[PDB]
Amino acid sequence: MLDAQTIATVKATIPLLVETGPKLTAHFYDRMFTHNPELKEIFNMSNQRNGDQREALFNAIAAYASNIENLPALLPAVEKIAQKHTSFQIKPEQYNIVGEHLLATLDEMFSPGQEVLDAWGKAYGVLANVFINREAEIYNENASKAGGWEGTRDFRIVAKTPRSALITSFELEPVDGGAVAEYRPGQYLGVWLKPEGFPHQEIRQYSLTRKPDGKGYRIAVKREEGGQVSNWLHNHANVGDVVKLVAPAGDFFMAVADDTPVTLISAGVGQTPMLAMLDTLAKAGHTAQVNWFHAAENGDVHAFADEVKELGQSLPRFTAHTWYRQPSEADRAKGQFDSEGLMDLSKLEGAFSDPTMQFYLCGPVGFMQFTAKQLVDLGVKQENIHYECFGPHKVL
Amino acid sequence: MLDAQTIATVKATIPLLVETGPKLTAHFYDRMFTHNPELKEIFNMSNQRNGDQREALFNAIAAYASNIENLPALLPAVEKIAQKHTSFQIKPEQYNIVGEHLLATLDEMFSPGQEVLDAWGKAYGVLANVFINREAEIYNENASKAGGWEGTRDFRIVAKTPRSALITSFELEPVDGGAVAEYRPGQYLGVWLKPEGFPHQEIRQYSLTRKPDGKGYRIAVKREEGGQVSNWLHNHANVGDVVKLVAPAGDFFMAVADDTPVTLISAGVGQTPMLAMLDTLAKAGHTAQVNWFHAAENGDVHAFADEVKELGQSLPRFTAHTWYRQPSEADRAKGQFDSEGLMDLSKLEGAFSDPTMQFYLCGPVGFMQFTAKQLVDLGVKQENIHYECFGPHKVL
Amino acid sequence: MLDAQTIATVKATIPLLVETGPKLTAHFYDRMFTHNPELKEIFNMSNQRNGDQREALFNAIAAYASNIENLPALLPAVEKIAQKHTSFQIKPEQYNIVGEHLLATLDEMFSPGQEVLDAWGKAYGVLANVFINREAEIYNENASKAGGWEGTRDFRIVAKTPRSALITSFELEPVDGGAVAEYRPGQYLGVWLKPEGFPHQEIRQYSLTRKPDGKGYRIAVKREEGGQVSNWLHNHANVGDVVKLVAPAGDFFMAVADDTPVTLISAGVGQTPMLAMLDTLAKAGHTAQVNWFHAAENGDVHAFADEVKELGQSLPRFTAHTWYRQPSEADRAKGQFDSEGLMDLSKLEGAFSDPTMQFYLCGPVGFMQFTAKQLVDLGVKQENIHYECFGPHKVL
Amino acid sequence: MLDAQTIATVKATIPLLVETGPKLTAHFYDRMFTHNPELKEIFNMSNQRNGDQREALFNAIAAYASNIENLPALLPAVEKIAQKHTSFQIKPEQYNIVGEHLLATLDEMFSPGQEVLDAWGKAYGVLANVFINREAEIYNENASKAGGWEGTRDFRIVAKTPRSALITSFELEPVDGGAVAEYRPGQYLGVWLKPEGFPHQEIRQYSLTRKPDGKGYRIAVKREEGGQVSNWLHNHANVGDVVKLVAPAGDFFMAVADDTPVTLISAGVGQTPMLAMLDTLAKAGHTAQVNWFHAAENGDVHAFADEVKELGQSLPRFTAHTWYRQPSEADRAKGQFDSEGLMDLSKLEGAFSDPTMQFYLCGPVGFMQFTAKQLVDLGVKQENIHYECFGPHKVL
Ligand SMILES: Cc1cc2nc3c(=O)[nH]c(=O)nc-3n(C[C@H](O)[C@H](O)[C@H](O)COP(=O)(O)OP(=O)(O)OC[C@H]3O[C@@H](n4cnc5c(N)ncnc54)[C@H](O)[C@@H]3O)c2cc1C
Ligand SMILES: Cc1cc2nc3c(=O)[nH]c(=O)nc-3n(C[C@H](O)[C@H](O)[C@H](O)COP(=O)(O)OP(=O)(O)OC[C@H]3O[C@@H](n4cnc5c(N)ncnc54)[C@H](O)[C@@H]3O)c2cc1C
Ligand SMILES: Cc1cc2nc3c(=O)[nH]c(=O)nc-3n(C[C@H](O)[C@H](O)[C@H](O)COP(=O)(O)OP(=O)(O)OC[C@H]3O[C@@H](n4cnc5c(N)ncnc54)[C@H](O)[C@@H]3O)c2cc1C
Ligand SMILES: Cc1cc2nc3c(=O)[nH]c(=O)nc-3n(C[C@H](O)[C@H](O)[C@H](O)COP(=O)(O)OP(=O)(O)OC[C@H]3O[C@@H](n4cnc5c(N)ncnc54)[C@H](O)[C@@H]3O)c2cc1C
Ligand code: HEM
Ligand code: HEM
Ligand code: HEM
Ligand code: HEM
Ligand SMILES: [Cl-]
Ligand SMILES: [Cl-]
Ligand SMILES: [Cl-]
Ligand SMILES: [Cl-]
Ligand code: NA
Ligand code: NA
Ligand code: NA
Ligand code: NA
Ligand code: NA
Ligand code: NA
Ligand code: NA
Ligand code: NA
Repeated sequence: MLDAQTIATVKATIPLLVETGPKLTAHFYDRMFTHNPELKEIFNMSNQRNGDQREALFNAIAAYASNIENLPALLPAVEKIAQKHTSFQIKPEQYNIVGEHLLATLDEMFSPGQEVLDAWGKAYGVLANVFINREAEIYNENASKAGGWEGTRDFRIVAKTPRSALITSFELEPVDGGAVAEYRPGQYLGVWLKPEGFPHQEIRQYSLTRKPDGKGYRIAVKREEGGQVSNWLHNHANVGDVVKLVAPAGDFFMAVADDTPVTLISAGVGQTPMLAMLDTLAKAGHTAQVNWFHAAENGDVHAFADEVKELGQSLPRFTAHTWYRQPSEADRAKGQFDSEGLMDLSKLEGAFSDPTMQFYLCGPVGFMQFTAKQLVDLGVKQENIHYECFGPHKVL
Repeated sequence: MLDAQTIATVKATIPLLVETGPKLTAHFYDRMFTHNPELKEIFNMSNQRNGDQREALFNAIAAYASNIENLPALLPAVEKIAQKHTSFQIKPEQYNIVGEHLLATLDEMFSPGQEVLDAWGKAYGVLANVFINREAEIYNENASKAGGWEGTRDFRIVAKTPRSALITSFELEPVDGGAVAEYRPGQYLGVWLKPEGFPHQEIRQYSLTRKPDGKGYRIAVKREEGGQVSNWLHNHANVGDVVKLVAPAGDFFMAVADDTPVTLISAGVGQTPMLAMLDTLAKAGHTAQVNWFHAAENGDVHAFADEVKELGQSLPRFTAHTWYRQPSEADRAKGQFDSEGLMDLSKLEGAFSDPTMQFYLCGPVGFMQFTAKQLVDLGVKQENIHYECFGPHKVL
Repeated sequence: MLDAQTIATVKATIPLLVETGPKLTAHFYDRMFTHNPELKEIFNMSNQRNGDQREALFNAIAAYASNIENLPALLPAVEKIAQKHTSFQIKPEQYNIVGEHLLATLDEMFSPGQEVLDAWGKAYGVLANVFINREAEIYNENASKAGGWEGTRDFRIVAKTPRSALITSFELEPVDGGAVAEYRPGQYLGVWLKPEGFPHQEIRQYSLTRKPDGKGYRIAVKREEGGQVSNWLHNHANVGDVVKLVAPAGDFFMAVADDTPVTLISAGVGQTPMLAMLDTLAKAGHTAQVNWFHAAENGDVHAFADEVKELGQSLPRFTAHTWYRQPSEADRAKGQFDSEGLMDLSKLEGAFSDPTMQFYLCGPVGFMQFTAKQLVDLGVKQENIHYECFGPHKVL
Repeated sequence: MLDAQTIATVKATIPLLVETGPKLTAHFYDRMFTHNPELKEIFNMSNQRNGDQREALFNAIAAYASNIENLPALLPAVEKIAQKHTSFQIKPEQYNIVGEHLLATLDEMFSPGQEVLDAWGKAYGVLANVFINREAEIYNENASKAGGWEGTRDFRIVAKTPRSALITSFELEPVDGGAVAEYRPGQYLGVWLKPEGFPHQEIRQYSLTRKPDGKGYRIAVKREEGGQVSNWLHNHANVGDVVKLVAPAGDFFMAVADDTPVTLISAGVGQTPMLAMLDTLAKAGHTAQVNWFHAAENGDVHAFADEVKELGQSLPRFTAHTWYRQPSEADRAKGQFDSEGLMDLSKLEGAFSDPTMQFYLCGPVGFMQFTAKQLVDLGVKQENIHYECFGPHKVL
């Protein structure tokens, strides 16, 4: 329960915080990992990372803690982060650790006196309690469902299938032979790994690709050049190996009625949540129009085109359109794509004059901003457009 | 995004608001129902009501709106109310209505000038947006699940079974013949009714009594003397009739692992969420100890004793104890109960020395406060005790 | 020439700016590209981008403009950005455009009144003049050198060589047959492209890979999956095609004497500036120790190993060590690498006990922070470590 | 990172500083040279000096340090001084020395109390860091270039040529037989000398007179009556002697395209940077008009007229005009000059109606202000006029 002065003391120190931007963050993470190295088992330590997740975390604490009074407007961003933390199994003790390093860094870098450090300790504390409370609800929801569980659960890789030159799907089934939790199409799983070559345990989020069946899950991974986890899954993981999973979480999912037209836009592996959504619509006999717009680099790298076809065939009103950005000669001779180049919806055969249509988007940031702006230029309201990033959360 | 002055203007008017307590509330509801009578189809209009739900709603708006800065601490209460609103299908337009009547009442009763009314309009608005945002997430979650739906759905009563002289269970199956949403044991359904004798549509919350099966639901209702909906369900509703349901919601549910000992305490019809919890544990082969402590007035009114027996028999470590507060002569000659009188856990054979045991409670307020205080007097931590009221939310 | 009040007016609006973080930025870029679409020919419009460059630009303007009094400490960051702008040919007119959109966005989003907007206009103006002045000096330096030029110059691709499965080098020679500017090993070129499939003109920075020779340049590009410019250069560009270049710029370069031991650390294509540095040392007969530590994923993707060998052979004191993170069976049978796994300098044969040794680093952010922290853990002072990012600038 | 009070404390002491003008400066230099005599090896100690360089240095520290907030506007003057310091090899330790003597003088002269001295120490420090940072970049740039070096390098005088009765050129080649750095026409060299008759080491700046060739440099010195270094170079220095040089620096240079008309104005030895510019244009085949306007006292003292002729002959559009201020009888009989008297451009045959023409000027201050004002009176914009002083920097 903060008061005006504490709140003004924190906001008064914000201008001092933004001009030290990167230095500050580095000092904070260098102090964290030195005294609390065990956190290296939760943060990404791959030499291939770019440092965005770290930067976003710290900036959010600074921006959220200083405007804790206006928390109301921050709740949608808090929900998105809380869902993600749940996959990384963030706990209340870790908030204490991050709090000690934040205040110690502020002191070490500025020596602001006790009043300032106390204020920041109170504002951070309130913010940390907001996340701890919501994350406790989600952990509880996940363990209460049928087939749900607390923490990490062991799952055997029961099938490894190459769906293209870059994507391979992995079927997973609990080692305990029991039921697995249900989820909302568009959500993801937390995959914890630490084969013997890993110097640290790595955790990655992979979307669920089909309708829930209470038996197992199916994820599809793209092999990223130099990527630690995707290359291990593609070159070393084998059917028979066991990995640990954290229940399904995520604030991006499809919620429509039977008469709600839906459009699923995606580029490359960003089609994984869309597959779960398409499978769900097909198995439900969705009666309204369903569109599947996808862009792949070429036919070599394009995955799941056969599954998408059989699923749309089962729907009453379904339309699919694929764009190959750089079709090979063989691709042109097979004609397995509709248009070449970027996804130009504006040139499709017929627009979506249905105000009730809902659009889901998932690809790289430039792709989603280019494709979401085409939609509003066509008249689509922003509240009907939904999207998800496979990296830190962005906005357009 | 409020500022210090607006916030101080609202808090400065709070002392003026608490001394007008009941008058104020009456003027607000009298103005609401006069200009917006359609809300009579959502609020309880039964002549048997006591007016607590109205009183709590208004007091919460006054207390929450004036301490909107400290919203963080209010989130657990906001979640409980948001889950309940979801059954009543509260919408954003209705928040506008409640806001117009709140400010109009303040003006009509005090003529505070525009500054005060503007402040209250801004604080209320922020509070209304918090509920609208969380309730929009829940509506989305409910429509995204398999078998889930938006709004109201028609369900046929496929079975009416008398389980005691006061309780009758009703099995319900979608009229559309499709799958129904899953839920977390301990949650409830929103039952919308308006047979031809009702002057208004009434909405009641009934707990789900068994493990989810994706096909239908089973609720158990106690006939309350003079109660509008329970007497219609007991004396007029018939197998074949159709009622409307709103997806399962609720913040009170069981979330345990397989090795988490659980204790289910209940009095009378308060055993309904416990049945869903016991059925869930039994079907999961729960290995840790499971206790079923129940209190009924007598054998005539005691329901589900046979089901509870067969379910516990299927568990490895199960212990049941029943207390009849006023056993009849016939009850004593049948010996279908363990102890007579109030639920005195302190005299049971063996306490719960397991610090990891979780306790769920559900009965009238006096029963739950008497039984929860026995547990902490025995050493049980408060965070291991969970409970739910079948009326406005209370605290002990 | 600002005064205390203007400066305090801008800093007082900073807390309002950080809590609108992403929204604000989006509104600013959406307004820019709508009214000044021609800027799409300068910013990256690839659908493969992640939006970091945009985010960093806007955040820097907010953080720099509000602490313009402390510009002194910002000059090293200003130099790094000014060098980069020079490749994109940023001009004073464009600063006017960015200024109009910044103030219009502030007004549109907050309606702060004229005083606030005037303050921000004055602080931004001072900041824009700092960049315009330094960038004018650099443009002048580039056009004054021998073989130097203003703007863009046409260069023919005279040689296309595949150096590995992912990297291909391109030799470039002026179409005018004249001399080309010299540069400082570690610097880069600005490559402007717009073949016929591009919807917009794209500009990318590629490091110079050899010692300057006043005749032409040689860049080495890694094919990024889905990357617009690298895939065009690898799959469509041909010897004979003409691209436009902007003189060499960059604040990251090697500056050592003949007796200064040097260590060149790099991962993958990050070895491009190191090649220019190694070629320079070899042609100068560097007498002090020169180390070449490189990490590649495997032998298929490892490029320039033969060139590095012949160059080190020409040096008196040279030591090379290569780490393959995921050696293939064929790689192990050829033995063309020293160690497998991550670059663990701590396990090399002998440390760098030379306090005068200078270290240059270039790879992904995680790689450079992991490798730079190993060096200071070994005792290397931070001022002896130098590095460069192929994406926005980071810090560890 | 200064604050309002420190900044106001320094500005409040400025009126006290300007009324002590010369006394103050003398006390500061007398205290410097007493405690830090080694600085006599860097400052000019010739008995022929007039004391302007000292006066300007001290006044700049007072004026810059007190308006450190408005540093932005001072950057062009900071660059000019930083380039010059680089020839004198100024270092960070020396800034500490100048700082100790500045504050000690303030105390000794006024006894202002600690608050004032602390403020001045903080403002000076910020200013000293600005110069140290830029000078570190320049030292790095100079050592990174090909043929570049750190510090001082030995160069043998390989040729001594008398070009007139007052000017003699000296060719210099590294004693190490290696390549020498390139430079921008108009820049200068730092020549360190201390033959055996010198009581102190003297450092002078001499412009480079030809296009860079990576082999050696050629400077042309005017014998100043009583001048220490110019008389040693003219009367005692011999081919074979070795002097020390500091890499080329300077902010005054020519930066034009091939179609940029250029005008080179100069009086006497001020033609040295112009020769480097003319040689550069001639070797590049400059296609636009090139003018060479020069004024010498007479034919005896006029140097390089033959070189300028052969160079202009090699250009397509070249026009030369020479003015002898006091032609001798022999000069008039030879007709080796165009007009007699001062350089009156206004009476030339045809003006420069080309708005894109760039003008470079170099002679004494009166000559440059007289000649630059003629140009703007003719319509030439000020930003197209460039000039350099062979003494402290002035302005007209
Ligand atoms: C909610 C969510 C859902 C996801 N669902 C899936 C899914 O269904 N399938 C799937 O394959 N992945 C999915 N991802 C992404 C995935 O979790 C990881 O990024 C991935 O597995 C990285 O693995 P790693 O082991 O290769 O590499 P790391 O070592 O972390 O490497 C990351 C790699 O990405 C590369 N990269 C390419 N473009 C970018 C870019 N724009 N920014 C940053 N790095 C870039 C790097 O070069 C590097 O190889 C999801 C991510 C999120 C946040
Ligand atoms: C989360 C939740 C879950 C519930 N689950 C169930 C369930 O599984 N089964 C079930 O039978 N009911 C359950 N209820 C209660 C139920 O929703 C209603 O109170 C009930 O159906 C009232 O119905 P009505 O039609 O009889 O009467 P109304 O006309 O609203 O009458 C309410 C009646 O309750 C009587 N009453 C008795 N004690 C009290 C008291 N202490 N305070 C107020 N009124 C009292 C009144 O005398 C009156 O007859 C739940 C309520 C909540 C909030
Ligand atoms: C100073 C400087 C010097 C450079 N020198 C070279 C050089 O010598 N050689 C060279 O090959 N490149 C160099 N680069 C990088 C290069 O300029 C570009 O990033 C590149 O050409 C991108 O080209 P594009 O056409 O493929 O793709 P865009 O469409 O812009 O695609 C960028 C791509 O990078 C991928 N990516 C992988 N990892 C990441 C990550 N961590 N963050 C963001 N995107 C990621 C994306 O998946 C995507 O394919 C340099 C960059 C800088 C700033
Ligand atoms: C950027 C720059 C570039 C230069 N390039 C050249 C060049 O290419 N060629 C060249 O010959 N010199 C050049 N000079 C000038 C030169 O560096 C020195 O002033 C010179 O060598 C002085 O040398 P010194 O040994 O004679 O005398 P000092 O003992 O320092 O004597 C200076 C002398 O100048 C005389 N003098 C004449 N007019 C003035 C005046 N108006 N103000 C002050 N003293 C005056 C004095 O009478 C005295 O003899 C340059 C100076 C600068 C700052
Ligand atoms: C109140 C404080 C916190 C806030 C405001 C916060 C905010 C964030 C944000 C903004 C992100 C990026 C979200 C995105 O991907 O969309 C993030 C990621 C993450 N957070 Fe939190 N966070 C906080 C506390 C914590 C704590 C205590 C830990 C525990 C050690 C933690 C660990 C993580 C991890 C591991 C990631 C993923 C980054 C990775 O992949 O390397 N966070 N957080
Ligand atoms: C921001 C404002 C609101 C707050 C703080 C609020 C608070 C509450 C509270 C405290 C309760 C009792 C919860 C309990 O049973 O545990 C409640 C019940 C209820 N609320 Fe809300 N409420 C708000 C707005 C609304 C709106 C706009 C409507 C729509 C007309 C509404 C309709 C109801 C109904 C119907 C009930 C059940 C009462 C009954 O059964 O008669 N509420 N609310
Ligand atoms: C005073 C204002 C400005 C500041 C503080 C600023 C700052 C920055 C920063 C921090 C970056 C990232 C640097 C990194 O890669 O290390 C950047 C990139 C860039 N800036 Fe500036 N900038 C400013 C004005 C401008 C203007 C007027 C334009 C012209 C339209 C511009 C165009 C760019 C471009 C094109 C990039 C590269 C991003 C890309 O690749 O898409 N900047 N700037
Ligand atoms: C932050 C402080 C400084 C400022 C503002 C400054 C300013 C100046 C100025 C205005 C000039 C004349 C430039 C002209 O010829 O156009 C100059 C010359 C010079 N400065 Fe600096 N200076 C500073 C610190 C230093 C230091 C620490 C030294 C080292 C002992 C130094 C040594 C010199 C020398 C040797 C000259 C040439 C004078 C001569 O030929 O005798 N300066 N400086
Ligand atoms: Cl990261
Ligand atoms: Cl009521
Ligand atoms: Cl970007
Ligand atoms: Cl002097
Ligand atoms: Na890790
Ligand atoms: Na694909
Ligand atoms: Na009603
Ligand atoms: Na009962
Ligand atoms: Na572009
Ligand atoms: Na490589
Ligand atoms: Na001297
Ligand atoms: Na002359």
